[PDB]
Amino acid sequence: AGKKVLIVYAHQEPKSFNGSLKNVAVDELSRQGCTVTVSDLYAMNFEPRATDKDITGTLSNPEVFNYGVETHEAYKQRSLASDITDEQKKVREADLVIFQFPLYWFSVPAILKGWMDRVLCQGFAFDIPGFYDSGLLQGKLALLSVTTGGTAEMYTKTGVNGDSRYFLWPLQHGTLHFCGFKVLAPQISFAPEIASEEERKGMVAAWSQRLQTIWKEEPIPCTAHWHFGQ
Amino acid sequence: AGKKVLIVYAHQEPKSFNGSLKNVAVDELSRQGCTVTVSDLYAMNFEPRATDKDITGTLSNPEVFNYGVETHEAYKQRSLASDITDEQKKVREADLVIFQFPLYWFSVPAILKGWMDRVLCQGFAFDIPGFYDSGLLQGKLALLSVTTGGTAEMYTKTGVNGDSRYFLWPLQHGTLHFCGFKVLAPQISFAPEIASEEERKGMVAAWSQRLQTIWKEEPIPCTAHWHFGQ
Ligand SMILES: Cc1cc2nc3c(=O)[nH]c(=O)nc-3n(C[C@H](O)[C@H](O)[C@H](O)COP(=O)(O)OP(=O)(O)OC[C@H]3O[C@@H](n4cnc5c(N)ncnc54)[C@H](O)[C@@H]3O)c2cc1C
Ligand SMILES: Cc1cc2nc3c(=O)[nH]c(=O)nc-3n(C[C@H](O)[C@H](O)[C@H](O)COP(=O)(O)OP(=O)(O)OC[C@H]3O[C@@H](n4cnc5c(N)ncnc54)[C@H](O)[C@@H]3O)c2cc1C
Ligand SMILES: CN(C)c1ccc2cc3ccc(N(C)C)cc3[nH+]c2c1
Ligand SMILES: CN(C)c1ccc2cc3ccc(N(C)C)cc3[nH+]c2c1
Ligand SMILES: [Zn+2]
Ligand SMILES: [Zn+2]
Ligand SMILES: [Zn+2]
Repeated sequence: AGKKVLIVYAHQEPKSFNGSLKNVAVDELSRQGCTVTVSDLYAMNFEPRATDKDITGTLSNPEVFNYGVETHEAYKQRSLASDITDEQKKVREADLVIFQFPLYWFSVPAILKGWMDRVLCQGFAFDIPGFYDSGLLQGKLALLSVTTGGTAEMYTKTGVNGDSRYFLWPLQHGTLHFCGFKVLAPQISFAPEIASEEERKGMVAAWSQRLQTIWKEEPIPCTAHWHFGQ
Repeated sequence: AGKKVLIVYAHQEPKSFNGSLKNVAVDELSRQGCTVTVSDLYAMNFEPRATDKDITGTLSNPEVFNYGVETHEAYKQRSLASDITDEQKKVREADLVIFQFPLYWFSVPAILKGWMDRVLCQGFAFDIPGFYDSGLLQGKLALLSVTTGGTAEMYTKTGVNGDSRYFLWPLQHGTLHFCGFKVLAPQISFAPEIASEEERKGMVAAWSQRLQTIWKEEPIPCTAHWHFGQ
């Protein structure tokens, strides 16, 4: 029961609520004896754009650039940019990948979207065929730890934003499940800006507490029914 | 007449199918006498990361960086970076905003997500609170023109990918509707890489043909029911 964790962290400010959730994750998983690695995207100035700079080798078709085709071939040839293969090594070795981020437009901040776009390339994360339950990262776990501006009540079916699970679909299903991850239940820390100091400390403590038993959890059924109901 | 269009375009390759869709849109809207502007994000090397470089001069709190607050104040104090305010001017002047992009992980490519994150800032596109039917860009139209790897069949409710409408929710509702756009029906060009020339030119012509009467269209009811309901 020796475990490796990658935290992909997307916040600009170390003193932020996200930074605290990231740090208690590092603290608690470290205390357990886990191997822990953090990719601090903003601190890394992580490149989010999918461009032809991501391939350094002879292009398969230099007249008409197809990012998917060229990165697939570059992965197989090992001519991807090294910032991509650095992240792939971290994912390959991880048993659990935690994404820590504030919700930006019902999704991840663009710098984290770029990580998904560039790191989870064909050949590495998935193949055609070889996706969803046949994805190449099968046997791994993923978990979204998300913070919001909106309260829990705003993110219910009858709330203004609709149920929180609705916006998880592209991330949990379209991305992580597609690559073969099993998905642990999301951690959603609602509206820390609006919360009291007590409620904030409580949300941080609840995450730390959950982490104590994270390795005993079962994943969600990452299906349309789970996300949207009947 | 007298209508103004902004096309926010996110593809690396001018010869691409996305490129062709953008070009027929320019051609047809120009033919109609519309005012047309294109933001070619990759050609612009558009910055996707939400950072403290987005505010010029002195920060509202140089000790603890809060992107939302700093950009809200910067917008009010006319102290945003020029790449952002250049885009805001285009959006302000536009009656219709078309987004042309390939589907990346059930969402927009990160460079376009960064446009959404950085351009549609608090004070300009929405305020806390000032939003959904009351967002700050009310009166404007928006339209997603999306290309996919997956075939139309794969994007059915019981299909592996689920209904294409499921992944539109964060884009049409959580972003565009929230900023006050009325949302025209999406243009989805399914699986051009797999399609024949016949089908590919048909899809380009469907788009060109649709643009002929775009100004007559009713917007969708951008509701949970439209996206998820039967
Ligand atoms: C472009 C953009 C798009 C957005 N889109 C959405 C959206 O679609 N939906 C939505 O709901 N929201 C949205 N938001 C709002 C955003 O999700 C929230 O502002 C964000 O989740 C807040 O998290 P944070 O870490 O930045 O909070 P912070 O501002 O850092 O934290 C709140 C307070 O917690 C304090 N704190 C930090 N650590 C601790 C600790 N250990 N104990 C106690 N207090 C602590 C901090 O000092 C701070 O005062 C958007 C914001 C932006 C900029
Ligand atoms: C990181 C990443 C994530 C992705 N995630 C998803 C996902 O979640 N879901 C999904 O379904 N797909 C996904 N895809 C696949 C992606 O959406 C498709 O590859 C893309 O939409 C194809 O569009 P294109 O413009 O790039 O096609 P192209 O390869 O440029 O075009 C297809 C063909 O059309 C030809 N063509 C160009 N102009 C014309 C014209 N005028 N008439 C006729 N033919 C023409 C081109 O020469 C080309 O041969 C992903 C891809 C990547 C790289
Ligand atoms: C300080 N607080 C409470 C904030 C600050 C910024 C915010 C930005 C948002 C952007 C989109 C959105 N939706 C699409 C729901 C909700 C947002 N809520 C916010 C709440
Ligand atoms: C999340 N989902 C459904 C995805 C994710 C990535 C994808 C990448 C692709 C690359 C080429 C291709 N073709 C050439 C057909 C089809 C692809 N379909 C994808 C579907
Ligand atoms: Zn799933
Ligand atoms: Zn304001
Ligand atoms: Zn809506």
